[PDB]
Amino acid sequence: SIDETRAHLLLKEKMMRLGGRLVLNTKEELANERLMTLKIAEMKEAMRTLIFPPSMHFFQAKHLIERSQVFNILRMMPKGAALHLHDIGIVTMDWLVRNVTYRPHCHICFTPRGIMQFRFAHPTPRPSEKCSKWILLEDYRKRVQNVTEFDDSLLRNFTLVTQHPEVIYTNQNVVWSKFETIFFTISGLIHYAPVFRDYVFRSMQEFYEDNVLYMEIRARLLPVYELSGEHHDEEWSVKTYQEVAQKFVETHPEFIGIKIIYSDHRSKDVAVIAESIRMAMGLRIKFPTVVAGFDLVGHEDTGHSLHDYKEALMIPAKDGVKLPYFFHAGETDWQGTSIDRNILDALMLNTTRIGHGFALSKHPAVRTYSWKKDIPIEVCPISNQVLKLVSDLRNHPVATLMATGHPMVISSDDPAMFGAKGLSYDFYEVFMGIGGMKADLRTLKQLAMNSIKYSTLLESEKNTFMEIWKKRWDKFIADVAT
Amino acid sequence: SIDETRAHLLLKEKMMRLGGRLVLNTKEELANERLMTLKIAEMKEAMRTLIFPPSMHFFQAKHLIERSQVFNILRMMPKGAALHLHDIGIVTMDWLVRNVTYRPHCHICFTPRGIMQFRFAHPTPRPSEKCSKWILLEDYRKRVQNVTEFDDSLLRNFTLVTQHPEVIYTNQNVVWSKFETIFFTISGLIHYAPVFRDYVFRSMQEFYEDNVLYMEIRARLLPVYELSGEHHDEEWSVKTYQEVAQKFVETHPEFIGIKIIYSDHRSKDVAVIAESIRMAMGLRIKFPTVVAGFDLVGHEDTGHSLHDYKEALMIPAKDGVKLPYFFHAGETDWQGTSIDRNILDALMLNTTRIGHGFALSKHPAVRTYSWKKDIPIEVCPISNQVLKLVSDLRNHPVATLMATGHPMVISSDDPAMFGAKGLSYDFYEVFMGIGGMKADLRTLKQLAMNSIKYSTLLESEKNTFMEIWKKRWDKFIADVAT
Ligand SMILES: *[C@@H]1O[C@H](CO)[C@@H](O)[C@H](O)[C@H]1NC(C)=O
Ligand SMILES: *[C@@H]1O[C@H](CO)[C@@H](O)[C@H](O)[C@H]1NC(C)=O
Ligand SMILES: *[C@@H]1O[C@H](CO)[C@@H](O)[C@H](O)[C@H]1NC(C)=O
Ligand SMILES: *[C@@H]1O[C@H](CO)[C@@H](O)[C@H](O)[C@H]1NC(C)=O
Ligand SMILES: *[C@@H]1O[C@H](CO)[C@@H](O)[C@H](O)[C@H]1NC(C)=O
Ligand SMILES: *[C@H]1O[C@H](CO)[C@@H](O)[C@H](O)[C@H]1NC(C)=O
Ligand SMILES: [Zn+2]
Ligand SMILES: [Zn+2]
Repeated sequence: SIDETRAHLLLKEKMMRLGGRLVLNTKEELANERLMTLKIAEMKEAMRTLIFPPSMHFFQAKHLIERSQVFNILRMMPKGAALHLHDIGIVTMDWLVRNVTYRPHCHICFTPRGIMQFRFAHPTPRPSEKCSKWILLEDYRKRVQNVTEFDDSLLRNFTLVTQHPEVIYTNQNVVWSKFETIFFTISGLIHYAPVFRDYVFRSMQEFYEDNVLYMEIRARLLPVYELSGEHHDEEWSVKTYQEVAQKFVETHPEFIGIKIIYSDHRSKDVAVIAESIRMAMGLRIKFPTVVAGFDLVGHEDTGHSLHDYKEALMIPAKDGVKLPYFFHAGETDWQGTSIDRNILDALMLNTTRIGHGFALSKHPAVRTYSWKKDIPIEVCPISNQVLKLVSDLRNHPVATLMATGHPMVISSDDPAMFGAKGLSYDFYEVFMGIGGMKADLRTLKQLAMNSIKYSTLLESEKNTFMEIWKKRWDKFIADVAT
Repeated sequence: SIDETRAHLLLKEKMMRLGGRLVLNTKEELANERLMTLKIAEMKEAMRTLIFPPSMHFFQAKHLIERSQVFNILRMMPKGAALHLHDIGIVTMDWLVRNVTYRPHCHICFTPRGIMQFRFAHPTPRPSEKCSKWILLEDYRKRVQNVTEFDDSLLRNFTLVTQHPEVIYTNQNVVWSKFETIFFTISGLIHYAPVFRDYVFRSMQEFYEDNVLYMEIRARLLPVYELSGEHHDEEWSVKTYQEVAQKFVETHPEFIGIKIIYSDHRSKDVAVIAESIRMAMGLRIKFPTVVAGFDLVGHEDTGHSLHDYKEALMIPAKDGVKLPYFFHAGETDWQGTSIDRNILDALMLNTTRIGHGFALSKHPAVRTYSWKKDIPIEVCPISNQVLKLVSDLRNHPVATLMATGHPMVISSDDPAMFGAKGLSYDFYEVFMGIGGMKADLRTLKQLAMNSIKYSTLLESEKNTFMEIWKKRWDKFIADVAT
């Protein structure tokens, strides 16, 4: 009878963890048995040596994750949708260097502070205040002793990846300062119109290859420029995303496409943000099928709170309009402060999803409210480790939320800046590190289905997506089972 | 109405966090205002610079914590009782060096592998297999060219404290190896009878000075020895603890005293532990007023599970007797394994308190069960940081438990090994790091009161303890408010 009490507590936990109540068919039971055999063996070996990739910094863990048989299976898994991604962090940086900086008219410069920047131009742009002289990359490479090393030095400027990140990034402000500097550096490359088109297309190629069929992207929609010196506007960029995504779907018929969440930086004044909000409303009118809504991005600890922006964020409501929100909220180690209260405020503003919600488990009333309104968190484990929110992912606060089956989706945020690609590395971190040893095929299946459920697609489009994914899921299962 | 919802959610979180329903009188309201003002000021500054002691390693944080005005108030607070302590980690190591190692008849020696060892003896003992030459400290001392340097060498060998603990202790097995080696090395100093008596007395002096009035100690009851080489038994050490505590209470009449939880090491075979369990039952008959029960200690990740010991641990029930248990359980980063299942098994064995329960928040059925049977966890935050379970204490899993007011007590475990003293450093980590910015005077008062409630004292003794504590509390409140 105590023996029965113990059995009951274990079964209750089995049923309440994420995916616990899902029914597997006989072929799925076999796939589960095989995947769990490999997962348990990897875990046993990690317990012996303490070489456990989720407990190490991703920069040093990556090469080990790539050798994991569990990682190999996760790679093959149709993961559904990537719902939390930013515009310029979703394409492997190698291609920016090896392909893009080798294109005609590419110039490089270094600021007074010494920050690398790029510009496509003809003729050579004239010295400005941010650039003493621009140098044609073709000319520069004629003058360097070892081109291979020069190119690699460019690649090092384009990602946070480093040996000894504990020495290099001593605190969260330093890592954010480096992060932001990267966006500044690569921006002149990506926002040149022919590169912009090629970039958007390649990001779809990379996710498709990783068995991801739908992307929603937080996009700043900064001006895209031509050689002629002309700059385009926000509407042009949204049209271009739609056009490139339509082109990709033509040759990739199971790919669903992309939607855009227009975003602006949370360092900005409330009047400026009010203008972004009006722009968001207008963009929703012009492209109801492409623009999902609005979000505020940037370093959450040091920028403005959602409360600070109350008057701007209430505009759509004061005008009788629904503007969907996807707020980044609670991406912080602090508790009981104005920063983690952003989660409550995002919910009061009827957010559709919460970006990160890392602080959520410390707020049990907010957690309940979120659970009751079925508003998921978007969890990006690698991002949280790299930007120093938690050191060992076995301590990630989402573990507690996985154990009670809270609504969530997994995504990768800015994988290219961390040396990741698509969604698979992030799925490995959740499946192996955050969900513990008893996370199983039902966990994975639930996370994949959730990413379809919590997308902003029409219900009729979700049904179609679900049908496409179920067939991909069946082929995956067959492969793993045999 | 949306404004009202927001207010309700915050009020609910206010009422359900630990201590949230406690009613403060007007003098306590004033004390809380002053304490929270200083706490908010310290946190605001930490947020500006990111120099935040709970987020840093305690070895590097301590000098800043000692400068904190909040720490100064906590040192003054009557904290009630220390309920999770080990026998040889509770006296500042400085005294073991400056005082004990200068006592007549103290020898030092080195094992074949080079591990330092001590023995008090007269005359000098013969060379043995574990020691090839015992050398008197007085002899050894003049031979060195700087005796102040040799002394400091000893002090550095008696604690884990170091610069660059990330470099020195690269994993949990390494820190545990050094940890246990310290216990081996100091053991010969402390188990000589006159020192053993003096050690126990000084441990009470240190906690008393820190405004702690009662202690329960996990004690291995290792043989205590005389100059002649004679060894005493378990019964003798229990009688000695009772006698020394009685002596202390005689001149410190507000001090409640001590009790002993007999413990044995979890690396041992099940039959050997069955012998310890019979010993525990016998000690309980002989000393029902002094011996509270039994616990299993040692590195939990690498030793036997409670399940493995089921046969031994059921002996009292099979013999018709209640042996109270106080199990260390779930002191681990792993999840879904046999290690974190120790919490469930502790509870199935009717444990009175859980040591650590670090993994508890990841087990919601187990968490509910322990809440329903009112079984508390004993939280030792500095221990968990130093032994590498979590790097930033803002991420400590007990934060989630504090937010729902889960039953718990704070203790210090082995403060001497970490460079701590008494209970105040652990109370600072809980109040500033784990409980967040909103933890307040009610948080502190509840935890102090909890440590009386969850002690093993008779209800009539808890009543008397509460009366003594309340007088010290009122004086503390008057000081802080003025
Ligand atoms: C970035 O590139 C510059 C130019 O070659 C080089 O000086 C520097 O080492 C690179 N930065 C990093 C962090 O590798
Ligand atoms: C660069 O990439 C584009 C497609 O984005 C394509 O024109 C070409 O294959 C690449 N160039 C080279 C030299 O590989
Ligand atoms: C959220 O929904 C409520 C109920 O319809 C409404 O009163 C409020 O205006 C909405 N808020 C926003 C910011 O859209
Ligand atoms: C104490 O000295 C030993 C043996 O020389 C050394 O290896 C060990 O790391 C030291 N332990 C400490 C400083 O805790
Ligand atoms: C715990 O209590 C139950 C029910 O009274 C009893 O059956 C069991 O033997 C007890 N276990 C121990 C270890 O005392
Ligand atoms: C240290 O040892 C005891 C305390 O246990 C004390 O009575 C004695 O005075 C001290 N010895 C010295 C040399 O200060
Ligand atoms: Zn993001
Ligand atoms: Zn302990």
